[PDB]
Amino acid sequence: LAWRVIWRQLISSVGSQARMLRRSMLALLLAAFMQGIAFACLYPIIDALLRGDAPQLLNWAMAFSVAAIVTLVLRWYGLGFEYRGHLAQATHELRLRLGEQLRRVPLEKLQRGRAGEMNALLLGSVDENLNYVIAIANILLLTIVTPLTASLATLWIDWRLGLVMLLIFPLLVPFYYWRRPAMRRQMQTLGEAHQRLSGDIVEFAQGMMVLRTCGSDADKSRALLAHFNALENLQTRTHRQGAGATMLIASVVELGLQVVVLSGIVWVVTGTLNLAFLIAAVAMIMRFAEPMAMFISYTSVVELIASALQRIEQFMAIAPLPVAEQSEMPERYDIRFDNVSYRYEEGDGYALNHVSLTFPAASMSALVGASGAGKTTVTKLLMRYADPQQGQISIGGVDIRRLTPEQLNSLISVVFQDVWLFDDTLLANIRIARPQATRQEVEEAARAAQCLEFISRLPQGWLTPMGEMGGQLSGGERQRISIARALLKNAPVVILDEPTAALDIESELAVQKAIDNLVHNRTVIIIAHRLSTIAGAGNILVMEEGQVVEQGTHAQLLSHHGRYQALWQAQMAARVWRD
Amino acid sequence: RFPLWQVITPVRRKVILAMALAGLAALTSLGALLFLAWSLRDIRATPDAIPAWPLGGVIGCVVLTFVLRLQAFNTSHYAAFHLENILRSRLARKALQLPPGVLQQMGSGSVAKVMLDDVKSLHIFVADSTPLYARAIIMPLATIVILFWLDWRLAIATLGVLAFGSVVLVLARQRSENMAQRYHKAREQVSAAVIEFVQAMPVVRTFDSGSTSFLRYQRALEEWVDVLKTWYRKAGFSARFSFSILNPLPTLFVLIWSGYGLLHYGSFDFIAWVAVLLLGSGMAEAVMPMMMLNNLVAQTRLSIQRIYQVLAMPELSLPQSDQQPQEASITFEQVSFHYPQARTGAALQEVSFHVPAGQIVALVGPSGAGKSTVARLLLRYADPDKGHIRIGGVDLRDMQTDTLMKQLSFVFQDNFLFADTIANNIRLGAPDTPLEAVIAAARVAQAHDFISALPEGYNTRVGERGVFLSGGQRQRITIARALLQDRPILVLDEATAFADPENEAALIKALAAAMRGRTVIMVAHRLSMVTQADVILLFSDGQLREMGNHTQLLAQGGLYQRLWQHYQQAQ
Ligand SMILES: [Mg+2]
Ligand SMILES: [Mg+2]
Repeated sequence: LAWRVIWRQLISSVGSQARMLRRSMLALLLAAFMQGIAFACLYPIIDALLRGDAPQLLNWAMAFSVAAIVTLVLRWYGLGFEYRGHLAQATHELRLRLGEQLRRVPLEKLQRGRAGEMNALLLGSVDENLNYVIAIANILLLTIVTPLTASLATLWIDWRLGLVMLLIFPLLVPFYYWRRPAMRRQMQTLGEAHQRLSGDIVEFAQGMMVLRTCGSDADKSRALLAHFNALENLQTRTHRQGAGATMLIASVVELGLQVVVLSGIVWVVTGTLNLAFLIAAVAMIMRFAEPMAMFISYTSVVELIASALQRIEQFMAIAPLPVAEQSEMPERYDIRFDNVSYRYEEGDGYALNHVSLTFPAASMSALVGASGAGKTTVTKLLMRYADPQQGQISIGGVDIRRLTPEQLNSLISVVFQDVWLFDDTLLANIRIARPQATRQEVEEAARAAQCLEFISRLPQGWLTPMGEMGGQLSGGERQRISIARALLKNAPVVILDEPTAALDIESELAVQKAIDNLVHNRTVIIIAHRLSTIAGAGNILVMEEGQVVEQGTHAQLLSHHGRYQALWQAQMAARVWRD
Repeated sequence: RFPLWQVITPVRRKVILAMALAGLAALTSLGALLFLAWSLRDIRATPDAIPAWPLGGVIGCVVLTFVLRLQAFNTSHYAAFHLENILRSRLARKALQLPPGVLQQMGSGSVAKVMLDDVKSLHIFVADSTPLYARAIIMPLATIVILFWLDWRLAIATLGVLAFGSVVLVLARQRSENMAQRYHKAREQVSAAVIEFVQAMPVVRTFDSGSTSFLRYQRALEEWVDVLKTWYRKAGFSARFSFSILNPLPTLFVLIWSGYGLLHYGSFDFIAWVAVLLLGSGMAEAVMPMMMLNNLVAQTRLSIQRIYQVLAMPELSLPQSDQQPQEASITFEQVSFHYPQARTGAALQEVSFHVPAGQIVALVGPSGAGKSTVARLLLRYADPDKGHIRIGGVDLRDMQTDTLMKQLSFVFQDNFLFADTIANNIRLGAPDTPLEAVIAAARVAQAHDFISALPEGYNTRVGERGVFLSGGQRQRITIARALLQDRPILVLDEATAFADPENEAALIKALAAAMRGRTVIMVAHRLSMVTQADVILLFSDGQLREMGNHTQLLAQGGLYQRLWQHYQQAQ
């Protein structure tokens, strides 16, 4: 709202180039003032004409020429912010700052949004914020400052003409105040619509395989076309709403500038005003009427910049999970839960209710249970996905909240259920866990995950490009690449969540070989519905409806009839399809 | 090929109307300046009389000028909105009609860039330049004639100013050549990096600790900023010169010095000079608004070239015979397939097998064998290099897309949910489906129990990829979505993964009770599913190595014996 807040937002958004932006705007303002002065030089020049006084005609023509030269050089230098790389540098710095904020925002709240919606902010909102600042500044300074200076100098030439020329600038204020809420609402609505459309388009692209199956012409794509038509109707309605206001503003401005000339003509025929000064004023007005009529329309870009700044600051206002009473590196790696009860956002589940457990160091523990029990919740809260409302989780004797996210992510290496590969080469996909590793170490990690076989069968070798989500690889190959990625990173705690869902029996045994090798010197947490792989665990934790119902080892759990025994019987139970 | 002229074809009538009204407004503005110059001349000749008729002429011409300008701008804006809608709809339809492999390779970030940002860039051009183009082509052409009729020497001077500006602008043309490809690739890579950063945040935070934010995102940002700096430097001179040569000050400077020279030569006419000064805004100041948006118009031109490059991609050879299947039986005849990426060997070498209707065919083999490959080829993901895939005797190539997809209900290996509602996700492709059918389909699977447990029930919201829902729960939702269709062949790609054995057994028994005569294609690594099936097909290294029942393949003593023995020893 307040222009001071808008100014400080713009300065913050520009960042290190704030002084360059201020200097460029000062140059543009000086150029507008000097252009107004140059127009003011017409009054003696036209008075020099009609009389033939060549000496002072040249004397004032030199002044006009130097004024025009200063105006041209000032505008050329002030517009360099767009073309000398300062705008690009500011955009790059803003993108870097926004990207870092993505790295620090709580992951739970971030997952409540959409990737396409965030794409419209880090990419589109930035260009709406910065790409038109210099141009809009140049247009508004030309629109207002130059005619203002011309009228102020007319006041020196003729106080009656100057006063009536100046009387239009107060007239623009009520129209601007009347039209500002409409422009603000229109810009906000268009921004929200564009963000929603970006999210919908990204989701539509990411699910073309599912969409093609349903068929029936277009059903979800029918919703996409409905969104397109709704955007068209929104834009058309907004334009129609402001068309009458724009017509009224243009009429009022251009006819208030058409009564200045009439008053000057009346004064001239009355004999109290010089005809040459009248011609100079008329030339100024005719060269000023068109830009001044649509000054309010020009303020729409300022409203757009303000809306982009507001969206960017709202995104940047998200606070990270507090790091209270910062501590040092834990020396043991025995994860302990203590009365942990976690509730998901917008979820009444109260999952992981009053859960207390222990993950001994230099051992391997397993989590079993039904789908939705809360094992992935345990894995996520161990990575500080969200703060527990009750209970404490400690890597060693140190609570997670006493650590910064960097340290915790350094102590944790995870194979995720949702296997995610990066859109680059396989070598870099494995190496991102620990880039400062020897190629022999990378090959050893690949061998441990039993993935060198199909890497050898890759014509591009390790340089084979991986598509979005690692599409070019199979599910098992991608999952083994993720396993190798986690293996390459040397972390005290290794959390694997269903490591072998998409692996065959031989590949799964080969992977379990390295998993068992990991046990001796690393804390290992393993999630598995294939109970055969995790039968050898030192401890097995049974989860049901967010509670750890039963504890024990493979022999101990199978000795007493419980949920683990029932799960093993179901796994061993034959499956009948009846033809 | 004039891309700017090409894009306005769907809204050509309205664009031409805007051009015509802008030209009419320009001519009316010239008339206003002529009437006002006549008023000044009358005042000069008679310093005691009001030029009432010329003043009425100038005020009326001013009124018509701004009315026509505003109406033309409104027409241009409506045409721009209509063109944006048409282009976005055409892009969405092309994306639907594009082959799945081509669209997957091009990327979701590229789709977001072309569909949203490139179409958005059309607004600047269509709604804010075509009236300005019309003004810049109308005012100078009439103004030069008017000034030659008025005073040919000042006309020559101002025409020389305009010619100097135009010649300098034409000489300095970057042409946007040999760098459009890099500009695009940088733009879509930045978009894809942002999307990848957002959707893979747990992996980024866990592993990518080397760089603040995300490393690939940083690399893309640096490439984009290099491209932007190069583009801005290459276009700086033309833009800044057009901003200083089309300013009123150069024209006024030349006119004033020419008038002084004429006074020195004893041939200066005051009224003609005044009328030239009033009318001189039409030659060089008319092109000024267009050059204020020339750079954004160049960006729009690049985006237009990208859009029309996207629309120029080949489709998946749709036929016109429209033959129908009548058997619901699958046949692979010596099919060989290579993915667009030039992988060594082949995904499939000589695959050939017949699955008659009603058969519970189970697909087994090690990872990378090509089970998902044959499933995708059945789904018309691409076309086989050799052989033929047929459903009910008729080839897939000899089918309409609707005809082929009315045959197969497919459960993908990757479980994707379109956010939205669980009930909406299950009823995808048919919003009119009653909730009773959705609940029945979820009861065929095991999703209904956990769905009822959720507080909003079926109307529970799920994340962009289904992140608000468990992996096993997400797969159950996808299974229910496929089952709601009731299509003749049901293909599953590891549908019982991410699930505990109790849920797996319940799903198997319920689905066996459900797909009684339906042909069921099964991809499963858990061999407990395939121990009782109508036929088992084993793939290894892209070759169909074995085919038969569990007993048959066990007695054969081949690749299936080792797999089954290892699986049984494990459990
Ligand atoms: Mg999970
Ligand atoms: Mg697969």
